[PDB]
Amino acid sequence: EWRFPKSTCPGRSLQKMLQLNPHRHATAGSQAATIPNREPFISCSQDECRLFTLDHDVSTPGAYDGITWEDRSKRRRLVSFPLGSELTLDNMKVHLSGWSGTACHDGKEWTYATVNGPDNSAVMRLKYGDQIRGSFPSYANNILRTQESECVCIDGKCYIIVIDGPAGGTATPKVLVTREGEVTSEIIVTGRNKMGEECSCLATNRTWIECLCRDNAFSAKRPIIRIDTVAGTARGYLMCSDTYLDTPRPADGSITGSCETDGTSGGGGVKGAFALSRTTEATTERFYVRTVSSSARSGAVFYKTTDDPTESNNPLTLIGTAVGGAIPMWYSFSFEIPGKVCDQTCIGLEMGLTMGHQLWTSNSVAVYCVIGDNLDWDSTTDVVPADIV
Amino acid sequence: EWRFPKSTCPGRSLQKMLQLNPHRHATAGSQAATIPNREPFISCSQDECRLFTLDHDVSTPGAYDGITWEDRSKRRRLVSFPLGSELTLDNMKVHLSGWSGTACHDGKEWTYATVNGPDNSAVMRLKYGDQIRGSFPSYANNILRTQESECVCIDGKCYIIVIDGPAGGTATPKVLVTREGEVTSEIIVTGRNKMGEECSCLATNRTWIECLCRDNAFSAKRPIIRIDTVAGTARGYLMCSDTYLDTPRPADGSITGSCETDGTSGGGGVKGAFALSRTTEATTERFYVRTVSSSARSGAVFYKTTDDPTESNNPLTLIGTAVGGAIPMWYSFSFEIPGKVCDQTCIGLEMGLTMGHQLWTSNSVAVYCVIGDNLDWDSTTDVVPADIV
Amino acid sequence: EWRFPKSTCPGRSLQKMLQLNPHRHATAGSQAATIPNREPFISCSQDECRLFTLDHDVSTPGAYDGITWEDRSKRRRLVSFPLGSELTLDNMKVHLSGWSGTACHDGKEWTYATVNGPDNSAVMRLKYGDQIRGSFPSYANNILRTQESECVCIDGKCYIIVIDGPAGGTATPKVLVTREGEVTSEIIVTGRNKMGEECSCLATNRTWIECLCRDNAFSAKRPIIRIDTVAGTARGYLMCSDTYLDTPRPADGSITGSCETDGTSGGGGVKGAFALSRTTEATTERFYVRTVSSSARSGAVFYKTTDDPTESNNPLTLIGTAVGGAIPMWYSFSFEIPGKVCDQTCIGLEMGLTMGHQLWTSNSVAVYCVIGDNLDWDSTTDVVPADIV
Amino acid sequence: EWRFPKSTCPGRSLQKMLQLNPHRHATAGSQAATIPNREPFISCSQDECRLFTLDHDVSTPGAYDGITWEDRSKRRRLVSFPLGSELTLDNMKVHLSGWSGTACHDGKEWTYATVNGPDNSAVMRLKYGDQIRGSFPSYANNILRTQESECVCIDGKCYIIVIDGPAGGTATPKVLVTREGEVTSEIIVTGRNKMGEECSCLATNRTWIECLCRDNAFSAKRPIIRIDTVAGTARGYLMCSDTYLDTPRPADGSITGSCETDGTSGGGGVKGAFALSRTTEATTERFYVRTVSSSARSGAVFYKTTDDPTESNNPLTLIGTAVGGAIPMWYSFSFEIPGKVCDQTCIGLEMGLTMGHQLWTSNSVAVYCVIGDNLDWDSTTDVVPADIV
Ligand SMILES: CCC(CC)O[C@@H]1C=C(C(=O)O)C[C@H](N)[C@H]1NC(C)=O
Ligand SMILES: CCC(CC)O[C@@H]1C=C(C(=O)O)C[C@H](N)[C@H]1NC(C)=O
Ligand SMILES: CCC(CC)O[C@@H]1C=C(C(=O)O)C[C@H](N)[C@H]1NC(C)=O
Ligand SMILES: CCC(CC)O[C@@H]1C=C(C(=O)O)C[C@H](N)[C@H]1NC(C)=O
Ligand SMILES: *[C@@H]1O[C@H](CO)[C@@H](O)[C@H](O)[C@H]1NC(C)=O
Ligand SMILES: *[C@@H]1O[C@H](CO)[C@@H](O)[C@H](O)[C@H]1NC(C)=O
Ligand SMILES: *[C@@H]1O[C@H](CO)[C@@H](O)[C@H](O)[C@H]1NC(C)=O
Ligand SMILES: *[C@@H]1O[C@H](CO)[C@@H](O)[C@H](O)[C@H]1NC(C)=O
Ligand SMILES: [Ca+2]
Ligand SMILES: [Ca+2]
Ligand SMILES: [Ca+2]
Ligand SMILES: [Ca+2]
Repeated sequence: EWRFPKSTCPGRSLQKMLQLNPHRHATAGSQAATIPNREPFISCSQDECRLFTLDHDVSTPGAYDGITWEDRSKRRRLVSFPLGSELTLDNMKVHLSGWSGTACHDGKEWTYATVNGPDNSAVMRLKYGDQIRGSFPSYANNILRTQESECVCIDGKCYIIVIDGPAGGTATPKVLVTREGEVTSEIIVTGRNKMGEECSCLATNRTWIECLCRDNAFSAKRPIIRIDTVAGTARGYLMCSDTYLDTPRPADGSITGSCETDGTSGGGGVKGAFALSRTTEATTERFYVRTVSSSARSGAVFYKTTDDPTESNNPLTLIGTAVGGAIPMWYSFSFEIPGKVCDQTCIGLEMGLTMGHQLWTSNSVAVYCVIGDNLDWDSTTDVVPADIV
Repeated sequence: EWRFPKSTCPGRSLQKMLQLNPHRHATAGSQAATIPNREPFISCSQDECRLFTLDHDVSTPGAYDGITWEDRSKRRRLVSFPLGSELTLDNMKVHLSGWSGTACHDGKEWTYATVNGPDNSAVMRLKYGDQIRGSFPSYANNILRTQESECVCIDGKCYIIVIDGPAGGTATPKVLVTREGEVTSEIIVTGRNKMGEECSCLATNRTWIECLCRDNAFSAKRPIIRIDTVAGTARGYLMCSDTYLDTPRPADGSITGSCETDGTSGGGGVKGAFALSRTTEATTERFYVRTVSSSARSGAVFYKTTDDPTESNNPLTLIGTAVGGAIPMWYSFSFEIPGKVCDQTCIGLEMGLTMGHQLWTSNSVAVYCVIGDNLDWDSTTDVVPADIV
Repeated sequence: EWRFPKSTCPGRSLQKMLQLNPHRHATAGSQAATIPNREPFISCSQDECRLFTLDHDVSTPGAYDGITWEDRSKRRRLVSFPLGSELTLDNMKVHLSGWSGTACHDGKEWTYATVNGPDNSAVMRLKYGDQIRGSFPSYANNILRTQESECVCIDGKCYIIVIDGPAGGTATPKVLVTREGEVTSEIIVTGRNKMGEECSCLATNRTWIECLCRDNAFSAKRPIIRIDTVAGTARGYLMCSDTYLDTPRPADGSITGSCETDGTSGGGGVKGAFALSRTTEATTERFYVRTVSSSARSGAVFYKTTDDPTESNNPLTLIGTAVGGAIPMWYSFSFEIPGKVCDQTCIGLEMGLTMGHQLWTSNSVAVYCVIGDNLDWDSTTDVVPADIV
Repeated sequence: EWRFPKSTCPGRSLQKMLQLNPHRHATAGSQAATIPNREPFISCSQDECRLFTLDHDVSTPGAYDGITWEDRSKRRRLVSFPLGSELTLDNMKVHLSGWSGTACHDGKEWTYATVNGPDNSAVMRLKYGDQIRGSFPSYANNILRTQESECVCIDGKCYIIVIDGPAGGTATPKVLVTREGEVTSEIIVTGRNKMGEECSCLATNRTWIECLCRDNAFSAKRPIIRIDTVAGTARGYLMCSDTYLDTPRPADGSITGSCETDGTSGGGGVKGAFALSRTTEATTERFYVRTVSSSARSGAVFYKTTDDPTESNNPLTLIGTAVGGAIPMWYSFSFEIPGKVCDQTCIGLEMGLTMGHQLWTSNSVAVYCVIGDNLDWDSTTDVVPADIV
């Protein structure tokens, strides 16, 4: 029946699965209608995986594709592609209009959710199968917004992180609990709860969820939100490791104070991601990514730890460079592939492609999953935005 | 087994689902074969929803796409796309040749119906699955024609509204009752029955249907046809609300007389639509659309009422503007999404795109469904027909 | 289990289903890779219908599409499209290389068959599902060739007409009996058996098949082959009606002599087709097509009769003009749509498109099926080959 | 449940199934995004066959397609197409990044495997369904690499040949045994085991596998590896026939010595293939291919034998020329089509297309299967690389 977390498939590192690179096909002479997009992620049912992303109602090449830098507009939609299909117009499936997205399969049907509307009164609508079953209005009237990666479903209920409020100040996230797309309750995030953008969430065992988020205002440490789905409680933490995962960030270990001390810098940030190994009882290893550069969104480096990330300031253990530091690397996202015998968690990388400020913007997506003992290879795009017609 | 009406999913307003906008991809440099079309609608089975429309045997860009303003020709066909697939040549599925269309799923198979033939002796053919099972010839020999939106199936029988006769005078609609596509009986529409074009029909409870139509000759009030599927009877009414829903129309409340008084103006019109909330026993709320302009097909405004629309002259209650008044808005259509637990009704909007009189003509389709408490956002196309190559 | 003939759905005429016209999309500015083809036909399983045709390993527009006039080459393949999908490169499915084709579904799997090889030693291969299960070599070493329309399967065995020998002289057809694609026996055609090209075959009741063929050497009357699948016998006849169905042909009734008298002319011909109404016991009405012109492949006119076509010289009864005489019309083909309650037979029309002798050549396909009481409308292409780029 | 080898369908020769030729559609004026590729092969489940190949993250025509000569890069991926779909961007499905590939279906799910990484530390990852279940690191740190044709699954375990080491010297192959994509054991290849590139493997009966490989360093005779899946043993042999199957090669029979004598030449080679007839007990006939030219990769000639190829020096028996000697012919690959009643083995031919050294490179694929009594026809491409835009 319902999807629930299983022990994960054996693995001790991150190794490459595949890469999608639609705009390799958008050069002079090419014959493809490619889909420029941002905020991609992957979510899976037991039958298939899908690449979800937020489009701009346009293909590249084409006259209208100059709007693809925009965050929010009446053009953007949550769309998806079977995982492994390239991102072309005929392969695209439109789910919901809107400009911030999430999706997750509960074992029976897809829940899709986007936020639509003006900045001061946006509305999240949740589609379950083909019907809009849920609606959740803005509570702080300042850009209601959600994860830009998959939500998590356990035992017929799905858990979605939303936030509303100033991106440069205190903004309190909430956990929405859904059943067939209907919002049946809201869980208050206690503890360290003054920020939490764009959370990447994974089950840590049979009944708990852990989310790795972005503090866009206060800290280069990433917020962590843990959800107890049985008690229906959630608590916020600050990631304690000296290996700070956000971008921009100061030098490792240089934030003086306790785990939950913000640090002097902290403005700005980027969506981050993790993967894990777990039994039905507990998570046994975590895998993290951050940029190569401490100031710019470039490169991707993988790390791992067996420590509890909310309590230990120990540096993370280096796995290696997944994307060279000369290569733009923007968002990363967590996702899980469910299996009949074991589950597998993965990290996806938004390798950004752009012609510059307020010009054409899209990406290539590279996927790494928990398997093996060492990193196998780094990824490139070999797309020069100047060559895109 | 058979499809039948269930109580609807909770909702008190109309909120956006998605939008399809194929000709965003028909600009200079684009690589897409887009399908120009008119009279679109949506119909759903328990397995999927589909966007149906009447094409012109041509894609845009292309040399032959200048015929897309035409109402009737030997080129047009009823075609469809999985809902959410963009309207491109490879995504298209052709069902029947013809120039007026309807379709509906009875729980087992699709019934598709079009009218084909010359104006003075056209024939409706009804396809059930892959076979043509039904045929219904013109009875007034003056452009036999049908709904341009989905028909309604209850307990294995489907109900289709057809009309035949002068578009500028008295033309009597008929209800066709079909079983596996075969026309097994005709129901005479009694009462106010001298007009009734392009009806949008929804079940109002377990056994009754209500259709909101266009009086192209006599009144700015919309005809309403109610069908009792158990008794096998149908009766025509005139919508009584001071908030007249057709275009063109006089000022609200200015038609002097009883509910069924036509009014002085009334020539012309546009296909209209409604949505509803219902139990198994009764409809509890209705949602309506009309243009912003009282004279031109521009804009879309949503309204609601808990009154019986055939008896109450009360103004409808404003929900808000779904399409700004500067934006062409032509047909709207009702449709229903069936669910395992509850059904959901929706309104689709044909946002018209054209280069002018007897020039290239098509649309973008925006979908709003019954959910939530307030309208979330208005829709735009951001397509300039001059940019279409 | 196995497919078998049922009584047909009620109908007394031929009315249009749909039309496919891929090269409407092959004009200046268009964005489609259309598939030029010849010898199209349709065959259906209980799950779907498919348009089969013989391609040339090329799309239009394109530099290599000038070979599309050729009958036989190492380029041609039997390919197919879901019925209603337009004939584009991405929608195409390749089944077998070869230059003469047939296919038919037995209730469990598709049998596909083509002839491949040089003119003097060609080989029919039969594919059952995904495997090549059958092989049948040339027996007269002079262009082994088959129906260019669907074969017929009854009770797990399929029946395929092949011929081999001079196209301008005596060439004896054979009936191949297949089981899971393996040729398990050959049935000798007795009686009037000196010709029989490109047969269109339909079941006439639960256990018999009737094929309407082309005599390319001797007569403007069409050969008819009847197969008794229980006895495993087949006999050839000459169609006796004064309404001669081949092209070219003399004036109606002008062939002096008995039913099987050839007549003075008879050289050349075109593939023809019929449809029918039947019970489980007997065929009750037949529907026929021929060109408008008695000398050129132009136009299509439908006729009907309740007489036995092998014995009665009565003229056929006019139904009407399906394709105007100014419009090229080449092959026609019979096919059957199986249903859960009743079966339906249809005629497809190859509306030919060409730039001239040994230049680009393809078609549009129009489908008419047995339903209703009168012909609804004629078909056009509105494709000017000069406009194809 | 699990896939296992059945007796093969009756057949005594090789006859053509079909051909895929995507770059016929990559000429001036064409509208297709074709996928240039190398190292193609086919593998089948009981539900469908698929054409697998290694792409270059690019379509033709397009600015980036000049890298398609490369063996190994961060661009290449194992991709596939339903067998019979042409090789276009929208039809493509990406499975794994990497630059050497294999795949095989065990009756329940696909196992896909590629090697990814730098030459000195590459890693094979094995994907089972949607999850990466297996990982196998380089053991000789010199281009770990695999078959470039399908692996073989028997009774829930799959068998994959890998090799690692110098391509111009001794390199020891290993048999990987997988279960749901996890590498559960390695089988040591005993006997003549100093080489064995790019093996084409088929079951020879219910429990044994035979692989025909390429010795790139020592001999124009092809290595043969036999696997006993019950004992879990594998042994290497040298093909003994005077009809040497590799390219380049000396004159037939001119290698003096025993079966396992290398011969004086032997440097270089090409992937080869075979097909067979078998019962559940034993293989009864084998079918082989080699080039027409003894020095260049051109043409394809089929042969057959009933001798044991590891012990008999008898010349093989000529079947005939499948690809003329003037036509480039590069890799060939074995594959099997499973059936409900019988299995069928086939040979695929990579008919190479290239603009020259370190320029655009791809292919057409022709398929021949075991059926009939004589070769039916040879294959051509009719693609001139100079015409590709
Ligand atoms: C609105 C604040 C939010 C901070 C997490 O901005 C995000 C930053 C983005 C970024 O830093 O690249 C892109 C996101 N599209 C944007 N989200 C929305 C809903 O606009
Ligand atoms: C024929 C009268 C009918 C009035 C409802 O005209 C409709 C008006 C149209 C319109 O007002 O835009 C477009 C419809 N395509 C047309 N229907 C047909 C069958 O031609
Ligand atoms: C070979 C004789 C046969 C007469 C029925 O020619 C057919 C005539 C054709 C025609 O008259 O248009 C086209 C067919 N493609 C051709 N068949 C083959 C196999 O070449
Ligand atoms: C690396 C040695 C191997 C010899 C079998 O080279 C192969 C030769 C090739 C060839 O001879 O055409 C092409 C293969 N793409 C290549 N394989 C890899 C993994 O690069
Ligand atoms: C999951 O982990 C949480 C946190 O440690 C723990 O409280 C809970 O009991 C665990 N659940 C199970 C089923 O072991
Ligand atoms: C549906 O509504 C009609 C009209 O009010 C009513 O007559 C009928 O009884 C209702 N049906 C059911 C099943 O309640
Ligand atoms: C079908 O028709 C043939 C020819 O008239 C006849 O001999 C046969 O008995 C019929 N079959 C059945 C099942 O009635
Ligand atoms: C398959 O062949 C091998 C080699 O000859 C033989 O040892 C084995 O017994 C055979 N298997 C079966 C099931 O006959
Ligand atoms: Ca930060
Ligand atoms: Ca009116
Ligand atoms: Ca003739
Ligand atoms: Ca060699």
